[PDB]
Amino acid sequence: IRCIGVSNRDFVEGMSGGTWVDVVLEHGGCVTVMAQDKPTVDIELVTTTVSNMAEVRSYCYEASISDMASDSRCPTQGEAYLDKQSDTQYVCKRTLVDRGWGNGCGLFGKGSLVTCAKFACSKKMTGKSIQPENLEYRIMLSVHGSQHSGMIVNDTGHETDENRAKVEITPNSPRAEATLGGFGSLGLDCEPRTGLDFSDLYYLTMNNKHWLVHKEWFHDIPLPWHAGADTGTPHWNNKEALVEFKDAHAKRQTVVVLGSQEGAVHTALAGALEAEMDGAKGRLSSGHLKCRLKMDKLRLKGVSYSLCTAAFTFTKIPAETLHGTVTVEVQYAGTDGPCKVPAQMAVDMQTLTPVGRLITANPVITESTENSKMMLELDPPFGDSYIVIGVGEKKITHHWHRSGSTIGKAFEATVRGAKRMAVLGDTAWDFGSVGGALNSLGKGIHQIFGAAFKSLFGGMSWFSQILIGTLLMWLGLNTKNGSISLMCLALGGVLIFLSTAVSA
Amino acid sequence: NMAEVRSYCYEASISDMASDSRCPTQGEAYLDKQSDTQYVCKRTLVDRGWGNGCGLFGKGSLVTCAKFACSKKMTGKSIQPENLEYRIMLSVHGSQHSGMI
Amino acid sequence: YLTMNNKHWLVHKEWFHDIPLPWHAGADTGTPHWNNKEALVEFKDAHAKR
Amino acid sequence: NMAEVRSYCYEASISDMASDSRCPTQGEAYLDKQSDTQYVCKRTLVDRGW
Amino acid sequence: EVQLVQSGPDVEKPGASVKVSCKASGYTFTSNYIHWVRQAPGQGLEWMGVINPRGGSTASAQKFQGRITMTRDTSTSTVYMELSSLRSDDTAVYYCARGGRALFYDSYTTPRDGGSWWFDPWGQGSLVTVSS
Amino acid sequence: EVQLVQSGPDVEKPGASVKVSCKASGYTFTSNYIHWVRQAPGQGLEWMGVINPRGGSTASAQKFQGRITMTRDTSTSTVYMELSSLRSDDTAVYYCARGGRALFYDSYTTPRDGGSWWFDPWGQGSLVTVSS
Amino acid sequence: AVTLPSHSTRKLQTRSQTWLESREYTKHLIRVENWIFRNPGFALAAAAIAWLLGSSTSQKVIYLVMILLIAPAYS
Amino acid sequence: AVTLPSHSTRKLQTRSQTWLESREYTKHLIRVENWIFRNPGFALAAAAIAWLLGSSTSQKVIYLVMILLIAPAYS
Amino acid sequence: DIQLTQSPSSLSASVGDRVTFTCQASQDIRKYLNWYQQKPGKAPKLLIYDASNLKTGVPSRFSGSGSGTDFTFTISSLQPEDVATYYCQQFDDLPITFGQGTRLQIK
Amino acid sequence: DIQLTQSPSSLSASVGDRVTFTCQASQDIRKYLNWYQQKPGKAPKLLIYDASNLKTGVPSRFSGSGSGTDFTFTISSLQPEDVATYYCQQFDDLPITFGQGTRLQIK
Ligand SMILES: *[C@@H]1O[C@H](CO)[C@@H](O)[C@H](O)[C@H]1NC(C)=O
Repeated sequence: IRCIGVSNRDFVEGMSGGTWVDVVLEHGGCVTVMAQDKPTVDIELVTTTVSNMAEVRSYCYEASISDMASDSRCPTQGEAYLDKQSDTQYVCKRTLVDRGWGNGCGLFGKGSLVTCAKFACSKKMTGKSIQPENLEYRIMLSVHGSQHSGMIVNDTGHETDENRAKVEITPNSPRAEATLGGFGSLGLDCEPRTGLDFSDLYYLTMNNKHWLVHKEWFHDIPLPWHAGADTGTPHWNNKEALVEFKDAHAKRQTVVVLGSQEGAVHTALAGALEAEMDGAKGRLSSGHLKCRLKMDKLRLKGVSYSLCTAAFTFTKIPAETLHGTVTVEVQYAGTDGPCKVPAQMAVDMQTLTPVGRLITANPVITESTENSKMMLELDPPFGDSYIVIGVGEKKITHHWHRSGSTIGKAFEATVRGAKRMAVLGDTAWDFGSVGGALNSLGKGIHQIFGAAFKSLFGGMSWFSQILIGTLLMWLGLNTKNGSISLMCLALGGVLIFLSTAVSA
Repeated sequence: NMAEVRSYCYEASISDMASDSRCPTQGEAYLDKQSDTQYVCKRTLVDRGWGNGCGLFGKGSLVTCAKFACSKKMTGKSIQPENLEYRIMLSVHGSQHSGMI
Repeated sequence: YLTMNNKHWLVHKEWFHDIPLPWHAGADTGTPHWNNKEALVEFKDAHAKR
Repeated sequence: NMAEVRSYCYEASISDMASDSRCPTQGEAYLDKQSDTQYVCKRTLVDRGW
Repeated sequence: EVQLVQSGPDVEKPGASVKVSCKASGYTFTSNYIHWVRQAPGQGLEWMGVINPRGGSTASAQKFQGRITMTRDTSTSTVYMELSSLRSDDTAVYYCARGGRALFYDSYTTPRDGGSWWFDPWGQGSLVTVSS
Repeated sequence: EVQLVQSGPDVEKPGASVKVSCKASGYTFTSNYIHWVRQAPGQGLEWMGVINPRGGSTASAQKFQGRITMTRDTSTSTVYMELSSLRSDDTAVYYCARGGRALFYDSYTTPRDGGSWWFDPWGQGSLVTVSS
Repeated sequence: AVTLPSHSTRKLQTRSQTWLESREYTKHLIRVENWIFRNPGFALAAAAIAWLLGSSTSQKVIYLVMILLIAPAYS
Repeated sequence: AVTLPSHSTRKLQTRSQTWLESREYTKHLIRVENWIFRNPGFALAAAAIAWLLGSSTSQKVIYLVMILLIAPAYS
Repeated sequence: DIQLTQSPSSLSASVGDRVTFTCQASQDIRKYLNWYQQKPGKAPKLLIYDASNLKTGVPSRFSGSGSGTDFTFTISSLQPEDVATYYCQQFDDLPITFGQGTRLQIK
Repeated sequence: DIQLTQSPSSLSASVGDRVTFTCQASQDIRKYLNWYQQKPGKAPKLLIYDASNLKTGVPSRFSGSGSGTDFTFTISSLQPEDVATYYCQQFDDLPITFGQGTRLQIK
């Protein structure tokens, strides 16, 4: 449920005894945890929301000029004053201009004048700030079993219902026991800080279009500043790059405005992530986090339930996911009550030889009603399959044949783990989460090493990191004393793998 | 005389967008919108899962696109070494106090 | 001779041929069938969708 | 049940042709005909003399 | 309350194009495939085509290939049908209807249907006559 | 004898499309640029556009960009003008005329002109009225 | 008004797709290729330059990359 | 929409002052200096790289220029 | 490909009678069949989805059945509001067709 | 784009008089100017191509002149068939415009 056909999902287990399943919660995929007990659970990060943003310096990219002024002065009488310049609403620059005979100025030679004009502007760039507090995570999770066609479509009553739940997380209130009447308590405690490395992030809204920007880049943009300001005529700062002054070969200086650079800041925005409904409530797309998840109290609701002997029937052609598993929605009337129902698979029967991954443990049916649809899934082994459902003779079976080899499973798992290794960096650790020694060792080694990788190779671009990896390779063959040339090979391969990022 | 060679648009506008989703296996998206060239379209493989229609699932495909209306054309005309024109002025010295264009 | 915002200048036609924006491409009246039509707009899906 | 994936045409017919000549230097041909996609068009540099 | 409404009856020229509107009420406009179905005065019903209010996806039958266009209008929650190159058979009444699990953009009939398959908001029927 | 002929006067709906024909006589149809020029009843003449009978080349003025289409018909030696999205100013009389050295496909006015620049076959004038 | 900072120099190596990567991870290639297609003889220019530095028959191509990769952008 | 062709690569060496030279004959310097001020450790990165090529103590600085001058723009 | 015959062409019966309509298609339409009744100048009447299912609000006076290719609708007891033209139509393969009709008349 | 004034607006004269019309444009139209006269409900009358050239069949009663930007048409002797609205129009740069008119009347 809720995590099928959402590829980039994962399945994580926990070696039973001391529920310690710290998942790397994803705002761009789902994660399903399983346990021999403790009905299998999913978690998917719906949205990310920020409550309060502060109004740091704004920017203007659309300006307008008027009431120009030159204020010529003789080659020797000082240089131009132009009382206009007195005001800051005007932008002015002072230029040495030629002044000859038949030009006034009984002398002649290089004189000077101060060309300038009013700086009126429009289309401000509200570059607000946000901080790791009064931001807000909002997730929804779903246990399997009941709830034919889970399917967020009618989520409204599903958080009121038992199979789905909606959770809000604050850096003030990190804990949340996702309580499911009859199912469990789903203990959760997360790190609402180290998700997106906030406090270096600004919420820019330009043309009612919002996004997040690494505040360093936002500080480095050379447009006019509102600079902190509030109401009152905006005294724009630096006021110069926008307008452009130009004299003739020697004389008569004028000014151009260079119009609006809206699309220019767009093409300069080539790394930000866009963001939506903003109100006093600013929502944004993906951003990960670390969530210690505990199976403290999850009762499976119907381990004693009987296996009512009605004949079961498929409805939809149980296609499989990229993760190899396969979901089926099986309907049946014929019996009543809160039923337990069998679901196994085999290679031969007259054995039924229950084999393979059972994901949707304790599949439960609610009521006496007609052919309830009983959505669930299982995962077959690498060969042909025989998924068996009903009970015995009036059961229903079906071929599968996963067609995914065991070494192939390791392939998909390791390339997935490697992509995690890349994008989550340190956080890719404790993903399969037991508090084991080598786990904290990996966390720490990546901590120091990748932090150095940041501070040294600061924000290496696509092309940059590409050629850096290439020349590191070329050098990894050249140098003697493999000890360091192997380190060249290592960093170069790290760089190239970083260039194998999601971009493909 | 300058001739009107290709112009450029740097200010565009988009509207009436279109996606046209298609199942993992039924071909790939058509989107009769794409039929016109006033619309710009690109075809992308998108995920299509269960509870998403499409009794199958896996990588499906859809063609996102929208109308390309634009403004602020760049008239990049051409000129040739003929029907260009030089214009000079010259002046002999002597008379004409304060010559001074 | 490029005139953009009633602002004119001269450009080495090689550079003018090499600019990757939509082309009117020679054209005259009639709805401008812009060429290459792609670098200007930018497409973006979600992690997998929409 | 079979699904109707892309079809192919191997028997075509042509009509109402169009050329739209243009001087050596006035851009290059527009041909509002090209506007439609029901027409197939290709653009060719041709000699133009006195 | 879930309910569809058509435009008034109309009369057009042979070879012209007629556009009938269909406005929805009582439901989220992006959750129901709009089916158009024709009915000549003495004839039965014959399904014309389908559009999805979301994304403007379209399909029809060969009896109208090249004349039928179907567009969305998400703002007022409406769908607009144009018949082009009108013909003497076009004098009929056309119906628009909401349909099933309109998840993305299609007909999508291998999965389930029914529960007013397309029959809750059959509206009022758009009478069109084609003559001079 | 070199001479042009238009279709009969016509009346259309506002927002419709009107097509006026212009048939030639007395000359090789592929040797004369067809110019279309409008004239409101009380107003003067304003050149609408030009088409070449050969190759169907076209051009017009911005006063009609997006509404005017001009096509050839080499068989009967005719040119067809469509005005789209008709508007209250369209009630006028339109004229078609043969013009100059129609060598390939254009207006081509930097070279010479005249000798009935476009004035031998001005035909009869196509009166069009746009109302209900 | 040089909008200097091409933000790709401050990439976010994060799972969701970034702003305009689609054309970005080809734009510099089309840059250099367009520039050299417009200024061809600069090829053998760079050749005579590099063939006079390094003196390795292996660093020679490296200085070829040097020259052909300063020419496009910083010009 | 990479407005690729920085026209300076097609300068007109003509007596009247060109479009925006005033900031242009400093813009690439401010480019490289800004970029390196933002990515400092890349300095010693380039150093260890170049010191391993050329092997001349004179081409070394040349490859230093190589690296520190591919990094800013094409990134 | 979607040819569906709907028999008979017409019928007329007294009040309180059972009536049955048949529709057989040339194709396999396992359960994707539906039934309406429409007056002249009316939106049709809620009868049947999936050829076996009564819709909410529909009187139990109506029933539908049939599995493979041919399907039977039945009015248990005729009533004055049953005058209409009845239609059966498939849902699959999407050249969606209907029946030409089954017309009623009270005696 | 090629504003062309055609003076006067109207005139009226007796038979056998010379009349002259002027048209000056805001642009340089070196020789690409032409002249017509049209009745209401008529195709116009062969007058002048190239602002200086009589067409075959045109009576020598008419003449046209002018070089740079302003151009003069002249009827040598007025006659009853000269009642019409006279038009001058340029040929260059192709937003082709005409004059609003010069109207005649016999006394
Ligand atoms: C639709 O909502 C109902 C409750 O009204 C719920 O039982 C059902 O599971 C929902 N279906 C989906 C697909 O969300």
